[PDB]
Amino acid sequence: GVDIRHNKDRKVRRKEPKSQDIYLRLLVKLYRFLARRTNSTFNQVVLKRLFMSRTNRPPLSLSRMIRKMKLPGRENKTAVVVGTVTDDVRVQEVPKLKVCALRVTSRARSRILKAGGKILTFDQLALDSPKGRGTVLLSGPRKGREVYRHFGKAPGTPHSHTKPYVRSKGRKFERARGRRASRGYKN
Amino acid sequence: SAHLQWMVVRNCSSFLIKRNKQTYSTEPNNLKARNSFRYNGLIHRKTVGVEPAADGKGVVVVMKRRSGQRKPATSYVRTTINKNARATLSSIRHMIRKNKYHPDLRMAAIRRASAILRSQKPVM
Amino acid sequence: VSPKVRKVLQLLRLRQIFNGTFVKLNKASINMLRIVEPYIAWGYPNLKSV
Amino acid sequence: VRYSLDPENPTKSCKSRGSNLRVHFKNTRETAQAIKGMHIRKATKYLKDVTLKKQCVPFRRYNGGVGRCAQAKQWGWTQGRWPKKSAEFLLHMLKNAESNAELKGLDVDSLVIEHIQVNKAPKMRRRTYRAHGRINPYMSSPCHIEMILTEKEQIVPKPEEEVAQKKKISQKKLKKQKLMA
Amino acid sequence: WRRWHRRVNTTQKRYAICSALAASALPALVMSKGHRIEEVPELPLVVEDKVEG
RNA sequence: GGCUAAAUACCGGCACGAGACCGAUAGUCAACAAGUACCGUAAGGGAAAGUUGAAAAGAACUUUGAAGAGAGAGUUCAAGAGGGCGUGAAACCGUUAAGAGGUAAACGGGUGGGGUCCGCGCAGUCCGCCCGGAGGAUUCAACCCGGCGGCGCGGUCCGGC
Ligand SMILES: [Mg+2]
Ligand SMILES: [Mg+2]
Ligand SMILES: [Mg+2]
Ligand SMILES: [Mg+2]
Ligand SMILES: [Mg+2]
Ligand SMILES: [Mg+2]
Ligand SMILES: [Mg+2]
Ligand SMILES: [Mg+2]
Ligand SMILES: [Mg+2]
Ligand SMILES: [Mg+2]
Ligand SMILES: [Mg+2]
Ligand SMILES: [Mg+2]
Ligand SMILES: [Mg+2]
Ligand SMILES: [Mg+2]
Ligand SMILES: [Mg+2]
Ligand SMILES: [Mg+2]
Ligand SMILES: [Mg+2]
Ligand SMILES: [Mg+2]
Ligand SMILES: [Mg+2]
Ligand SMILES: [Mg+2]
Repeated sequence: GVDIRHNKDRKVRRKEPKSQDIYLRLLVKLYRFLARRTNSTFNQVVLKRLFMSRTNRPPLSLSRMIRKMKLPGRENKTAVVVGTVTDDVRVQEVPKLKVCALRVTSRARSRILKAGGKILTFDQLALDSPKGRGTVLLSGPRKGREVYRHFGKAPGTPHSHTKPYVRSKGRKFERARGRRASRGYKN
Repeated sequence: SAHLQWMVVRNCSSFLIKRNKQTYSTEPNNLKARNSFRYNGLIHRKTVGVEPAADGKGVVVVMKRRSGQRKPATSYVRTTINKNARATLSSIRHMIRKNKYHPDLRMAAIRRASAILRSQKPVM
Repeated sequence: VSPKVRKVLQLLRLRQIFNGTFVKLNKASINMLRIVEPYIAWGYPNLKSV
Repeated sequence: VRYSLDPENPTKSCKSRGSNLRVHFKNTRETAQAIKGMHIRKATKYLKDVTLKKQCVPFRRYNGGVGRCAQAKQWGWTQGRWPKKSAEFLLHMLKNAESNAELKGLDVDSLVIEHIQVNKAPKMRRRTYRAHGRINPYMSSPCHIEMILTEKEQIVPKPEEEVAQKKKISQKKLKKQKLMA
Repeated sequence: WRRWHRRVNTTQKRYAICSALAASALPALVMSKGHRIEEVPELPLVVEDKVEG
């Protein structure tokens, strides 16, 4: 007998996409090869994000892509997101962008192209940037989901700003006892 | 494309047989009856098929032409070879190597031709 | 195996019976070997042993 | 009509059987085992003695509670009884088998009981009244019986005192025969 | 009152009609569906409008 | 004080259509002389129960028996389907055959002996090339005519979409 624990032997991590999409799996075949046969860590990161689930691939808005592609030294670099590029109506002017994405919404496509930009697919990124050179890999906000408002210390604990689960919002819905000192206590 | 068409049929095809822990493919121009991307006889632009002649004499070597990829009626060119055993294999070897028409199917085509000709000998 | 012996035997890498390792001796290590005294046979190997 | 066995030489055998016969299966199974292998004249004589309590049928398997008798020592056994209905029912079947041999032209004086088998038949439902307003089963246990007789090389004539007897006439048979005619 | 019926989004239903039509113009997929189209002159097969009458 | 169609409801009734339903211990209690038989003074309670065969051709006739039952014979593709008869399981029973038997039987592992059957075994594989002996030919290469196919950075040919 060997003195060892086995509860952590199996690592919980995706080796492939749960999706049965045949176009996504053709891109995984592509980047499985590039990640294996090139020393480029960029390929490994993209291969990993192709396995990732829907909530681990948040959409990247147009306004946020412009901000991150406007930092100094990022001129003529292709912005890359393994996800969806959504349009942002709060933007007034779109610059000339070169972007690679899994999906670009219909209105984001017109605005990027109308500014003189180029929209790639990941099979076109490989031919243009086999090792990922001259790229800017970008991610959407992962905690930008309604669930993360409900996580943390339970709402009924001191200095807990977690959001409760209420069927309705209003004066009659979880506001008397425990939420104001006038009714029992507050914390 | 071939790769896209293989994602549709790799596990869903009227030509797919799964049985006895084995998988085969019954479509024409598959040289090994194998459910495989290489040996599939429908999804590639260029394919090689070896079949016996209508009479039990000789083999028919089928080659897919380049042009009519969406025209099944004129897509395949058939050639009947009814020579001696060693001469038949040479023609198949030349039809593949010299044309560089799927050189990866050269020995599979040659092995299938030797199996058809052998089956056409008198049964002892 | 008691918790303190179990940790010290894991640091020596002796997780199995009749496993062996070299241990360079000094105050820190000699006192570890004293905790695991019932669970180990040790001593000084000669050149032939190495 | 299928018998559990097949005769070795069908041209030298005769058959008899009956179904749903209202004789006890247990008593009749023991009786049949007694005459198995016997010559017909020996078997016929033996069963008549059982009727007269001069020879016993040894009860070997279904012997729970059965009593002891001196005549059971002839069989290397202690328990024996004299089932009269089993003997009479089997005598009738032997008479039928003997007639079937005649109809086939066999030598009735050489026949041996080669195969005999008693099978339980479907049971018949009556009832008995018990204490405290309870009713319980009162079942008959009938049986199917089948025998095969075969010619062998031993010859035993029919007893003289048995062949000298009158051919009994039955009026009730005549009445029905005349009505049918 | 088992829920026998299912709602499918219109965009996805139209997506499904588009994939079916795209896959109907490829000989390999139509052959792999069991159809004997080894001698049909072309795919897609378009015939004159007389046939409507 | 008053009337008022329509759009709405409908496990009763008359008449219909359908089903990713059940398939005779299921599905209605009820596939059948079922709200029947049967129980209860009554209010009430309430079953079991489908299938020979293509066609009754449903076994004439002979013979033993008082008869039930049998033996022959015959019908049928089959009664190895015989009127509660399609198939015909298990438990349980009879008989036949084989083996065995004083620590209830049964059981795991390891062998050994004997059977039943299988190899549709019993002078022992098949294949490539090469050497040699005997033969025999819709006879090889090389050239000529024609057809088809592949490729061409035809270093930069013409015409097409
Ligand atoms: Mg272990
Ligand atoms: Mg464990
Ligand atoms: Mg675990
Ligand atoms: Mg007792
Ligand atoms: Mg008593
Ligand atoms: Mg009473
Ligand atoms: Mg009114
Ligand atoms: Mg029933
Ligand atoms: Mg019912
Ligand atoms: Mg039943
Ligand atoms: Mg059933
Ligand atoms: Mg019933
Ligand atoms: Mg039935
Ligand atoms: Mg039959
Ligand atoms: Mg039948
Ligand atoms: Mg029928
Ligand atoms: Mg039945
Ligand atoms: Mg039956
Ligand atoms: Mg038995
Ligand atoms: Mg025995």
